Amino acid sequence: ARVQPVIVEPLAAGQGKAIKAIAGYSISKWEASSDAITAKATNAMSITLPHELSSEKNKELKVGRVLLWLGLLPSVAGRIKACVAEKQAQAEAAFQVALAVADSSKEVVAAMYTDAFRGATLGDLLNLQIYLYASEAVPAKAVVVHLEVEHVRPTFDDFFTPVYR
Amino acid sequence: RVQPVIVEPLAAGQGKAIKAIAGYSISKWEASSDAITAKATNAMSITLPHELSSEKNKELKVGRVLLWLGLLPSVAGRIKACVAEKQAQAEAAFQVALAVADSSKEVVAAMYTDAFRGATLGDLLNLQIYLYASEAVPAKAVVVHLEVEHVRPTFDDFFTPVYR
Amino acid sequence: ARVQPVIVEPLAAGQGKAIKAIAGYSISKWEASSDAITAKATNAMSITLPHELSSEKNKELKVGRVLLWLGLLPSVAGRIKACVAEKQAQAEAAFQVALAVADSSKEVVAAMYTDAFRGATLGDLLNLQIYLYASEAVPAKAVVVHLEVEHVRPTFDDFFTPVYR
Amino acid sequence: KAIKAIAGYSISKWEASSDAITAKATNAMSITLPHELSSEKNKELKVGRVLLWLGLLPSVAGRIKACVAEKQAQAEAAFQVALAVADSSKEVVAAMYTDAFRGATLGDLLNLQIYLYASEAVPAKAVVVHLEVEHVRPTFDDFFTPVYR
Amino acid sequence: RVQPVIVEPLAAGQGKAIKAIAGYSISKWEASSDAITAKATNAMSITLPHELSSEKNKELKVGRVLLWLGLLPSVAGRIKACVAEKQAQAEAAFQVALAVADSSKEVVAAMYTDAFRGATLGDLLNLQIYLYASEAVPAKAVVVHLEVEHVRPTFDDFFTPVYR
Amino acid sequence: ARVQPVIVEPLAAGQGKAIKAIAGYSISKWEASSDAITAKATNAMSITLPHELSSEKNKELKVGRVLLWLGLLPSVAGRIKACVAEKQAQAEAAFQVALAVADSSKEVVAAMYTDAFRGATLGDLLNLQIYLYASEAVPAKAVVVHLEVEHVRPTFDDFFTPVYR
Repeated sequence: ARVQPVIVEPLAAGQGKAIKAIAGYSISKWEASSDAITAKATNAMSITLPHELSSEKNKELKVGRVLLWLGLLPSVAGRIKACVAEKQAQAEAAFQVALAVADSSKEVVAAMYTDAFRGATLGDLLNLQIYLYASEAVPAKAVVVHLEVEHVRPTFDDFFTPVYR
Repeated sequence: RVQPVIVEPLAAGQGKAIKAIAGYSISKWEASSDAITAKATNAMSITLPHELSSEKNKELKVGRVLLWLGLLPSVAGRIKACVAEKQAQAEAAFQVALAVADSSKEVVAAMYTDAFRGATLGDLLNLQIYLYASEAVPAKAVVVHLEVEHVRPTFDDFFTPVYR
Repeated sequence: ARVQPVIVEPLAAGQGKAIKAIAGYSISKWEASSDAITAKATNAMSITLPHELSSEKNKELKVGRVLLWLGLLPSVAGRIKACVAEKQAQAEAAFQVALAVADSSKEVVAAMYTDAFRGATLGDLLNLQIYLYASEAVPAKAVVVHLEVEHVRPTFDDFFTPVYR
Repeated sequence: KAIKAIAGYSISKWEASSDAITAKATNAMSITLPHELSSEKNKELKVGRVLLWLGLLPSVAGRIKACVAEKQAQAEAAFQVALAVADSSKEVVAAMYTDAFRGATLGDLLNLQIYLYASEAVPAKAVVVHLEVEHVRPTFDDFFTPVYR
Repeated sequence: RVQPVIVEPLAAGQGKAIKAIAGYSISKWEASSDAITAKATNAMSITLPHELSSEKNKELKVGRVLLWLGLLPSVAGRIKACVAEKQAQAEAAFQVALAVADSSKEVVAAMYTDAFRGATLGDLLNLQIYLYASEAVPAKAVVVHLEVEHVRPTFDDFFTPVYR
Repeated sequence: ARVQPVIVEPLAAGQGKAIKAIAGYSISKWEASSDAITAKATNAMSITLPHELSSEKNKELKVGRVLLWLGLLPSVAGRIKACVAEKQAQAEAAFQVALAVADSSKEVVAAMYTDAFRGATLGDLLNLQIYLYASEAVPAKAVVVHLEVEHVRPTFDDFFTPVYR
C-alpha cells in the first residue's frame, strides 16, 4: 500500500559523490594530447607513461580502475567516440570488442573500466592503445584525453634521492 | 518486491537550498561581459567587490563556489562558460576544466565542490573565467553571477572604536 | 546489496500535493491582464494591487512566498518567459538578474519565489514589475498572468464596517 | 468595538456601481458578484449575515433609498415586502438583514435584486451601493493552486 | 577611607570595542561631501549601499547608530555635523538635534543610542545629515562614515537555488 | 550610599603596565627613517621589511596588533599626524579613511591598530603605506617612525644554517 512520492532535485553540473578509491591506492593524473584526424577515420594513438611513472620501480605495481573521461575543444561539433583496447592492427573493430566506450552524445562523456584490468602490472599498459573516432573532421590538439588510473601507492617514492646523505 | 512511486514535477526555484557549511558566509557579485563574436572565446578577469579588497581579508580560506550565468532571455543558440587559470590558449581552458555551464542543458549552473577548497582569495585574483558562443552576442547581454564563500571576517564584531 | 525496483506512475495533470501555506498566512488570488507585445521585444507591466488589498491597513503586512504561474491563450505559439524583478529602467537584463524565471517550453510553466521577498511589507511590491518576453509577436490580452502571494491573514478584516452599529 | 463575525466565518465586500435614474421611477438593477467567488466551487457556500449601506456624492438633493428583494413583476412595490430599508433620511443609512438570508446559498444571491428609488432624478455614479455579505471560509482558498496549471 | 588609584593614559584606538547587541550585524558606508563655504551649512542626503537597496531588506529594524566623521588632517579651524529630518531651515536641525560631532572636543564621534531604534531603513532614506564650518573647505575634504546596524537578513542562508 | 574618595597619583613618564602580547606571538622591533616634507604637504613613505623579516619563510606568518608610536626630533615644533593605511594614490584622504591616527598634540603620541590586520600574512604589509603630515615644514630625518608589530614566532628560526653540519 506504499505510494511514497518523491521530489527530484535538478542536479547542477559538478555536483556528485565523486568516488574516492579503495584504500592503499592512489589515483594519478595525466594527459595525452590528440592528433588531427581525417573525417570518419579512426586513428590509433599510443599511451606513453608520465615522466614519473616511467621509473623502473613503479612499472611493476598493480592497477585497478581506469577512468577515461574525454574533454573537448568547447566548440567542436560532431559525434566522437573513444575507448581503450587491445593493440589491434586495424580500425573500428576495437570498438566492437571494447568493453566500454565514451560518447559525446550522452551527458556523461566518460567510461570507467573497472574489472577491465584489475589487477595488471602498471607497465603493461604500454601494450595498450586508445582509439579515437569522429563523425566529422576535427582540428589538431582539439580532443585532449584525460585517462586516469590508480595503483598501489608507490611505496618507496617516500624519500629523497640519497645523494648525498 | 516492487515499490511503486510517483514523480512530482518540480517548478523552477523551489528546490531545497544548499546551506553553507557552518561558520561561513556568502559573497555574491556580478561580472558583466562584452562582445563575443562568431565562435571566439572572450576572457574576463574576475573582480573583487567593494568591501572585499582589503588586506584584512585578502587572506580568507575559500570553500566551495558556484557559478551560474544568466543569459539575456532572447539570445540565439548556445553558450558555455568556465573557470580556470590563465591558460595561454583561450580554448585550452575547457580541456583542463572540471565543469562547464552548458545552456542546452535543463539547468545552467556549474559549481566546484572541491578544487578551490583551502584557497586564498588572493590567489583567486588571477583566475580568469571564460566564455564561448556559437553565434553573435550584443555587449553585456550576459552576466555571470557567482556565489563564493569564505570564513566570516570578524568584521561585524562591534563598531569601529569610537576614538578614531 | 539493495536493488529495490520501483514502478513509476504516469501522473495525470492536476494531480499533485498542492502545497498549502504555513499557518497564520492566507494566500490571496488575483490577476494582471497582459498587453500586446512587439515580437522579441520585452515590455514591462506594472503590478497594481487588487481592490481589497489597496486598503491602508493591509499595505503593511508581511509577505512570504510568491508564486507566478503563467496561463496562456491555448493556441499561442512561441517561447515565452516571465519574471518578477526590481524596477530596472531597461530590457532583458532583469532576466539576467532575476532569481527565477518561467518558461513555456518546460512542463511546469511556473516559478516560486520563496526567499525572494520573505518578509517584505505587502505594499512595497508596488515598486516591483513583472516582465514579459516572447520569441514571437502575440495578440493583446493573450498572456494573462496569475501571480499569487500570501501574507499574514488580514487580522482585522474580521468585522463589518461599523456604520451604523 | 464592532460586531465581529463568528468563528470560522469570513466577510467579503464589494461595491456595485449604480446606473441612470429618473424621478419617481423605481430603478431596478441586479447584483452580479465578485468574479473570484462566483465559481462553482463556492457559489454553493452557506451565507450568514448581510448588510448594505450606500454612500452618496454629497451634492445630491432629495431622499434616496434602497433594499434587497426577490425578482418582482411590478418591481416598484417590492419595498412593501422588503424586510428592511436603507434610507438617506434615516439616522444611519445602513440597513441590516441579520435574519433574512441566514441560511441561504449564495446561489440565490444571483437572482436577488437591489432596488433604488430616488425621489427626483440624480446623475449617474452619484449613488454607489456597497454590500457586505458574509459566508463561510472557502476550503480551497488557503492552499496554492497545483503547480501544473 | 581613601583608595588611591593611578590613571593610565590611553592611546588612540585601543579602547574597548562596542559589540553589537546580539543577532545583529553592522553596515558601514561612506558619504563624501562637497564645498561648504564661510559659515554655510551644506546638507547631504544619505545614500544606501550596493547590496542594500533591495525590497527584501528595505524593511529591517534599525538599532543603534554611530556617526564619526574624519577631517582631512590639515583643515583649518572647527566643524560640526549632525543627523536630523529634512528641516526647512538648514541651521534649525542643530536645535532639535540630540548630538553633534564637535571637532574641538578630544573625540569626534556622535552616536544615537536611541532615537532610531525600531525604525525602518526605508524611513532612513529621507533623513539628511548636515555640516557646518567656520571657514572654507575644498571639496570632498570631509567624509562622514557611519556604522549602523540592523537585524541580519537571512541573506547568507545557503546559495541561490541552483535552478535559476 | 557609596561615596568612596579616591586619590590620584600623578604618573611619572615611562611608568605603565606595558602590555605584553598574547602567547605564541613575538613582537619585533624596527625602524623607518623619515624624509623631509614640504610644509602642510603629506608625503607617502613605503614600508620595507627588516633584513631578517625579508626571509621567504616568514613572509607568510600571521600578524596581530600593530603599534605605531612616533618619536621626534626633540625640538621639532609643529602639529604632526601619521597613520598606516591602504595604498591610496592621493593625499590626506587616507586620514579620512584611516582607522586610527597619531598626533603630536596629545600626551600619547601613539596609535594601536588592533583588529586592523589580525590576522593578515606578514608579507602583505608591503602593500601598505604610512602617511605623514605636518602643519609646518620640517628638516629631513627628523621624524623617525617606530612602527611595531608582532607575529607568530618564527618557529624555525630555531637553528643554525646547516652548512656544514
